[PDB]
Amino acid sequence: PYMTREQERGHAAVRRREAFEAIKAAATSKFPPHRFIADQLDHLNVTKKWS
Amino acid sequence: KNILVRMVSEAGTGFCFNTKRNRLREKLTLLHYDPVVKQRVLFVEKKKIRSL
Amino acid sequence: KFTRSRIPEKVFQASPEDHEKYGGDPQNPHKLHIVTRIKSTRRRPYWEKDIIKMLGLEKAHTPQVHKNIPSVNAKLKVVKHLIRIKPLKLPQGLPAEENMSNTCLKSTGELVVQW
Amino acid sequence: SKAVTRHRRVMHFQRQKLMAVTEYIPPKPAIHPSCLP
Amino acid sequence: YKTKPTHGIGKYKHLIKAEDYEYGVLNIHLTAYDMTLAESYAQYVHNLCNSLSIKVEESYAMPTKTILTTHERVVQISGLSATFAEIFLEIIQSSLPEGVRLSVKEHT
Amino acid sequence: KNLGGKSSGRRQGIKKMEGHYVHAGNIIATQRHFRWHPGAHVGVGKNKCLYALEEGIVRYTKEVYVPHPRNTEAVDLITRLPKGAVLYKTFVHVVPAKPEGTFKLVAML
Amino acid sequence: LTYFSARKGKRKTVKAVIDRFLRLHCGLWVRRKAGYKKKLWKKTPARKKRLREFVFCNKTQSKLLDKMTTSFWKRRNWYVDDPYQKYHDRTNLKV
Amino acid sequence: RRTPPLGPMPNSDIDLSNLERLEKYRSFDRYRRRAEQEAQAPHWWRTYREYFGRTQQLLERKQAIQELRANVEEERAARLRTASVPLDAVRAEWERTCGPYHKQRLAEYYGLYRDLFHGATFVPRVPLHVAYAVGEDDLMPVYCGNEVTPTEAAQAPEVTYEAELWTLLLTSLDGHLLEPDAEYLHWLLTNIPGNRVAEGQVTCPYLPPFPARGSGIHRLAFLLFKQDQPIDFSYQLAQRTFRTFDFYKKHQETMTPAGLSFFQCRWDDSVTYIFHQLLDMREPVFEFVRPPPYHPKQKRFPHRQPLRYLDRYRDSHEPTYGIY
RNA sequence: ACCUCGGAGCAGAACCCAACCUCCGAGCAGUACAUGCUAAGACUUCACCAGUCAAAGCGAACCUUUGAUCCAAUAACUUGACCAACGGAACAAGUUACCCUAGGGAUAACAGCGCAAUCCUAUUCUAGAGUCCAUAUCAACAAUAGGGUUUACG
RNA sequence: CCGAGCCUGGUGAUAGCUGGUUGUCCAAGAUGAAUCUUAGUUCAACUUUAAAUUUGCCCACAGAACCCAAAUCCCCUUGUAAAUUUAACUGUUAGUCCAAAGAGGAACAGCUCUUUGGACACUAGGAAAAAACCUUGUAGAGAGAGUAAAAAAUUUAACA
RNA sequence: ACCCCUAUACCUUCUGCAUAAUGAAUUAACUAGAAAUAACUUUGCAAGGAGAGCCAAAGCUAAGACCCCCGAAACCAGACGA
Ligand SMILES: [Mg+2]
Ligand SMILES: [Mg+2]
Ligand SMILES: [Mg+2]
Ligand SMILES: [Mg+2]
Ligand SMILES: [Mg+2]
Ligand SMILES: [Mg+2]
Ligand SMILES: [Mg+2]
Ligand SMILES: [Mg+2]
Ligand SMILES: [Mg+2]
Ligand SMILES: [Mg+2]
Ligand SMILES: [Mg+2]
Ligand SMILES: [Mg+2]
Ligand SMILES: [Mg+2]
Ligand SMILES: [Zn+2]
Repeated sequence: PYMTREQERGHAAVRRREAFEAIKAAATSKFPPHRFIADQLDHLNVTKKWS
Repeated sequence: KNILVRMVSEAGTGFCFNTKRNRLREKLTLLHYDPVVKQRVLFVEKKKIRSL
Repeated sequence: KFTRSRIPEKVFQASPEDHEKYGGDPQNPHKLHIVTRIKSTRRRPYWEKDIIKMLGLEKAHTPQVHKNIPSVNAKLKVVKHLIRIKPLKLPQGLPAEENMSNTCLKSTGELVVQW
Repeated sequence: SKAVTRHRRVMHFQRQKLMAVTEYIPPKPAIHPSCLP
Repeated sequence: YKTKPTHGIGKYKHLIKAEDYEYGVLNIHLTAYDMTLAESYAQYVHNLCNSLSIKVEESYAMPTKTILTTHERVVQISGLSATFAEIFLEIIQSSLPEGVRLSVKEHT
Repeated sequence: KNLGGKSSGRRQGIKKMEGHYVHAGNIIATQRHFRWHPGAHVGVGKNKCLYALEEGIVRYTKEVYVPHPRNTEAVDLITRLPKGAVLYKTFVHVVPAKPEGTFKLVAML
Repeated sequence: LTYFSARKGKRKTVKAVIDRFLRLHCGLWVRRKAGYKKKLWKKTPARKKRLREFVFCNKTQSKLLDKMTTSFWKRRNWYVDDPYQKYHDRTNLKV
Repeated sequence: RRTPPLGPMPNSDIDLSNLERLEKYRSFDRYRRRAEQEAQAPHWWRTYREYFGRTQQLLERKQAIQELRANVEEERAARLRTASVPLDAVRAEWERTCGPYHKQRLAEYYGLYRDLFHGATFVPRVPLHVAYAVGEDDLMPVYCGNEVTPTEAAQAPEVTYEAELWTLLLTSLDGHLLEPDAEYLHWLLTNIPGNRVAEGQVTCPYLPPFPARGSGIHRLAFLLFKQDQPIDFSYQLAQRTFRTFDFYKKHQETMTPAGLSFFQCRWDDSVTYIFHQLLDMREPVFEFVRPPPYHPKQKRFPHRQPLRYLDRYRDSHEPTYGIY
């Protein structure tokens, strides 16, 4: 082994904590997507023709 | 065997509690705490509730 | 019953003959393992399956770099019969930001910064 | 079948391979001593 | 716990025993006209035994027999050395107060 | 001819291993007979279950066992030991965590 | 139970539930412990105290009772001196 | 598997097959003594402590013992269990002989050394005496760990000690109101000529004890230092605050502690008088506040819990009506 | 014969673990009559029901197993009957080859298939018989193989 | 077509029993308690979806009993990204063989039970054919390449 | 085209079926998932909602999504039959 158990204790704590912060952020950012008037109105184009 | 009996307060209160005494034993008179009076009082056996 | 196996510590105490055979110096030991999965986790206990998933060795014959530290070594000891471990050798040191995109892991276990 | 049987129980093929691989290998005492002086 | 170095730190039954020429079981019979003298000599001999580290099992008495009465006492002894037995019985011989009957009879 | 014996297990044993944080009143271990003895800030119920009397960390130790003198059988057992022998037992302690209160400024009279 | 009554076409209430359980508006069901009036002479004081208590129901038990009662029993009741008025609502409940 | 013991297992030395020939604990008290001895002894396993931790004079003494033995009246009194002892004489003799050691024990127990000198200890060689004159007829003494009210400590005390200069200091180890570690001095006499104290240099004038109300019990220390040669030194809390540690660091070369005497002071109306009249500030009142009771995280369905479960988590006891 | 509960082993060391499995025990008594009331926090027989432990506080003083609901009785407090098929139909047995229906190879008999206890065969050993004589012949206690012809078992 | 006729009606009787249950495509998805109950059901466990926020698994040291083994439990780190909770909910839930520790049987059974683990009820390669042994998995096209498991071995009696 | 190589029909019921278990000659046509409680999603309005009643401590109103077919031996009523 390169490090002893006591030397390795805590050497990755910061990175592990940031990774779990990212996981928590992704988990808690779940929320319905936006709705746009453009999407609703674009459906009128189904009857677009040539005059 | 033993019988369940109703010890009734001799303090005049309607308070009664059930004890167990041998059938062959004499009728029971026992000091017991009366909540209404808030004091230890005599209770006398009135009637046999059941046989257990 | 079948259970987890406790490997006696004497198994992981290299001898001078092993040092000569494999070419590793106990002083200044290598920093990083290259671990490849060369054996299926099927027909192996769920705990070995879980260890493999933790180490990220789901794909066989795909080298993965790990720290040569006691905890990683404990997991590797659990699943040592499914993996090939070789030290990661750095003839030119670890890659610099300039040549981070020009590295290649040679089959000998050397990460060369030229490719 | 029980672990102990009156007959020799059939080994798992893996155990059989293990036994074959770990069979005893005698040393070769150099050139055949009888043929040697 | 079994796998810990402190396994069995609390065991005691091995420390409790519940159950070179040397004598057998020795019975000292003391028949005496005096309850007081018999009891005093029994105490003295028991004290000598437990001071000299002699395994004493029982100090009972036989029932009284009338034909006046003579009170009887028993002392049980086990474990003597060569010179130790000599000193033990010579001390008993020399320390007999007045008109008492000793014995070195055996069991049964 | 063999009847009975269908009783289920009592699910006894340690409920809080060493180092576990324990609030007051938590049961630490349930035992049929005294496998573990109550240590500091650990009480005993009617049925010889160990519960935490304070909020803290559970520790297991080995300590010399001196029974209550009124425990006649234990006293006799001790009476039969040799001079050097000392009985030992496993004890469970709760190392209290918080202080039992602090003085606060309430009014600046 | 009856999902569609033969006279109204409505869902019916299992009155055995109404005779036994109290519903707190928030969704909790309260009940008495079984045997709380039986052979008290042979029960220890602690057991009697446990039996004399009003007790909440499981999530699945509550769901069953909700199914077995109709929406009338699940309304706000503003009784004069209801002993359970304070218990009808939950406070400081995180998830 | 079995890990071997990390040291001598108990009851191993005497483990012999000659149990019958081994002497046993005939008594409970001897076993208790042995058990206490083993408990005190260090061990390699986890233990409760880990977590919860001249010749002419002798000849004179022998002769005095023989004389007391010779006195037959003494034997009669002893065997009639009527004899007694002179308490004052015993107190004086103990003070002279080994009182300093006991006073050092008391100081260590009370934590003066760890809080005044950061663990550096000493011995109160000089049998110091302090007493606060109560009224005119009497004066309440200040032993090592006494209990004296601030009313009785209102005025400066009379100090007596058989010795020959001296610097006397009074500190309140725990009366500080802002910084936990600092402490307030009440009076400091310096360059005391021999025994007389009225001739001491009064560097900081006298203050009475002022332990805030409901702030517990404060320990007040009288320190007395032997002084080789005088040194010039240097109603406001900011200037009464300091640390005896660095103070005595600044003077340890020519000063050495030789006497101690401390006492416990509670609240008293004289404390109100002190806080208002001369300290000229509002008196602080402290209350011992325990932490709020622990309750497990509230569940949506408190299965099998009594009706009181909801009360455990409600904060206002008065009925609420929401939107209505 | 059993049906509920409990103790020990199987199940050695947290918990948990069956059986027509190997053994044992219980349907309460003795005690007192705070053996009261309340209440943090916990355990839990793998659900629920039920069952446990318990600080603090108040009040006297200075304890060690069996069963629900409804229903009844009592002014009430409380109490009862069985529910031992012991999670308990409030109250119901024999019989059917005269039988019927729905199914089941998840379940019997013949048969097939496993197995070889039993059975049969062959060797090894000589105890031994064979007038003596082991082995011309036969054969005990056993051992080792083989067969799948019986009786069984699945 | 009589151990109780036939027809109509109640009647679409009832059936925990058998059979059947019709477009395409993708994804997640597998072995206790009570019960007139073991051909069923309810609860649990598992499973699916959606939601909340925050630790979850692995895990060394320390720790877990006297009486009279393999391992397990517990968790700092670390490898990791999952766990818990909330809402809603069906269906599976009295399995098979293999290795191992046992029990019963006969140290029989492709035998019957409990436990740990694996595989099968899912792809492919191999062991002759082949649910359960070994290799191996995450999906398509290729007239490229390196591999995995993977083939039985044995011939033997003179005598001074 | 065959010859070569690979390849043990389908459904259902089962731990497991090429199975020498069930069903099916074949074509055409017909022949089997009906709904609440509570949720969730999307609107409306919002301490109020709803076109009386009802609900409401962000609720209420509306909509959307979700619960099969065939088969006994029987029982009874009333007729019809020597
Ligand atoms: Mg058992
Ligand atoms: Mg439970
Ligand atoms: Mg029954
Ligand atoms: Mg039953
Ligand atoms: Mg006819
Ligand atoms: Mg039908
Ligand atoms: Mg899939
Ligand atoms: Mg029943
Ligand atoms: Mg059924
Ligand atoms: Mg077919
Ligand atoms: Mg069929
Ligand atoms: Mg057909
Ligand atoms: Mg006619
Ligand atoms: Zn040669």
